[PDB]
Amino acid sequence: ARAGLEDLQVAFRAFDQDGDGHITVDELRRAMAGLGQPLPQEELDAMIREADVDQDGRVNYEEFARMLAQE
Repeated sequence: ARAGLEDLQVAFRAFDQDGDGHITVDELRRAMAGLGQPLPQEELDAMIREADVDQDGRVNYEEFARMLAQE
């Protein structure tokens, strides 16, 4: 389909809980090494701000994708 979305769900699958579970934002940064841009500090940082579901760096694993594609 597309990066951003498919890429990011495939990213998630490194450190996913189980679907509408939680990610570890840092693990997320690690996961991106599987994609192409390992330690994409900016691309992650950009998403880090969106990854604020709690008030820290917890994101609903699925809901994340919805924020990735902030359109």
